[PDB]
Amino acid sequence: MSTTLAIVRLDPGLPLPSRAHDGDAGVDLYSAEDVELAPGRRALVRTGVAVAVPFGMVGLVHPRSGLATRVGLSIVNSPGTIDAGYRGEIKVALINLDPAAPIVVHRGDRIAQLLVQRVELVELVEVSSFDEAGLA
Amino acid sequence: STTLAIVRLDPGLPLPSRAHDGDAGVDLYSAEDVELAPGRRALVRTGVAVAVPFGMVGLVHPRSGLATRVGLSIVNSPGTIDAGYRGEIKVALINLDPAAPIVVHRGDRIAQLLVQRVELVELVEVSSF
Amino acid sequence: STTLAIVRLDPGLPLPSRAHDGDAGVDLYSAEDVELAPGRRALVRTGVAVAVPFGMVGLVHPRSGLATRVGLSIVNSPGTIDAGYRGEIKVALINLDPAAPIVVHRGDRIAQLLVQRVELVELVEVSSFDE
Ligand SMILES: O=c1ccn([C@H]2C[C@H](O)[C@@H](COP(=O)(O)O)O2)c(=O)[nH]1
Ligand SMILES: O=c1ccn([C@H]2C[C@H](O)[C@@H](COP(=O)(O)O)O2)c(=O)[nH]1
Ligand SMILES: O=c1ccn([C@H]2C[C@H](O)[C@@H](COP(=O)(O)O)O2)c(=O)[nH]1
Ligand SMILES: [Mg+2]
Ligand SMILES: [Mg+2]
Ligand SMILES: [Mg+2]
Repeated sequence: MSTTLAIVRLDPGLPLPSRAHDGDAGVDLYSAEDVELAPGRRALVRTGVAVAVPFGMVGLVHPRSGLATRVGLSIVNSPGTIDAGYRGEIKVALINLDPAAPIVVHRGDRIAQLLVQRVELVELVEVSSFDEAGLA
Repeated sequence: STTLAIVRLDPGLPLPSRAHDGDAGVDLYSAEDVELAPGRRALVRTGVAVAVPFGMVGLVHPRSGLATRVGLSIVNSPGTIDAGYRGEIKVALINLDPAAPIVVHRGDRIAQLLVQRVELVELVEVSSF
Repeated sequence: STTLAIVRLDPGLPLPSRAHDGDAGVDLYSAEDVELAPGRRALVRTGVAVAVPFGMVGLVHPRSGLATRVGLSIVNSPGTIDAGYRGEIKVALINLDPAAPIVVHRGDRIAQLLVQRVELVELVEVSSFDE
């Protein structure tokens, strides 16, 4: 039993991200733009949404496993980390890892998936050494 | 104390195991021999299928030794295994080295599998932040 | 509300810190000056070691700004830091740009460290799944 995730469609022309099956970890995010990535090239692509990740959680942006195999699409900073206080637009750093074939992304194509998990907001405690702290 | 049910689709590989008690992952083996030229990728079978419980997610992470040593990565890292998936775990291996091919043989440890809780949030559209 | 024991192996770097209260990671610093030629990688010392609690995992993620602006990535992203690991955290940086080098300085923020719970699942072999 979870909470909600407040989401804004900055681009009202794209579908609302949704969970394709009940247990699926992620919701698909769409591209708000048309872009062509030549081999080895990247772009920062707008998804047309902003979210409010709850305090104590994190949003995580993962690549889609299909396009990964089929054409080599990946995310430079995978997993992209969406902090709880971030209210800006989610943008995805796509990259074409194929050596030869460009990748054409159309507005409205699914380009990544977004997960939400709890994160432990640890307090760091400096210790002189693991030995002196009893942590061998 | 959670159990992960697992099928050895390939009975000739060892069962994945957790090498030390608190290690986050269990290592997955390759069921095949593959050779990756610089910059090339392959979808490699592990020989196993799993049953990620509802409320959880399976995560396929690259191994650090091979990453540094030969440039071995995973295109879709972290590879996401949904609770509903009962097919074979396949690893989208890639050679990020510019010049040296990567050899993988059957039986090699090619990735690690983590299981975590996931928050199955209900998206609610709102006007603005 | 967890704590994380950390050692500064390199005493001349700032202790990692959490920039804003709910931010998922603490940024890790390079202990070294390296130039990464296009497509090339390097194992970069961060100057710290940690004791990830039992039942948890430390995760090393790339920084998003550097990822776009220059193509800096991490080959084993997300880097997996096991609870029993007491060595130095090292980051496997890789310049995924086709043409421009990346200069990394000592003191630059080069990755972030998240700590999450992990399910230390007991693998149990079955003949088949229930259909
Ligand atoms: O490293 C991986 C990642 C995913 N999958 C399988 C399991 C997922 O539930 C399904 C994902 O398909 P997508 O909807 O992301 O394309 O594929 C794998 O075998 N290995
Ligand atoms: O895939 C990503 C990753 C991050 N960010 C946004 C949200 C983060 O909370 C913020 C700052 O990123 P960093 O400087 O921490 O890496 O950028 C994205 O839009 N997409
Ligand atoms: O980014 C990383 C990833 C791993 N390690 C260390 C810690 C791990 O516990 C150990 C084992 O590596 P793996 O094969 O589990 O990834 O290497 C690092 O210093 N940095
Ligand atoms: Mg999916
Ligand atoms: Mg290990
Ligand atoms: Mg940050």
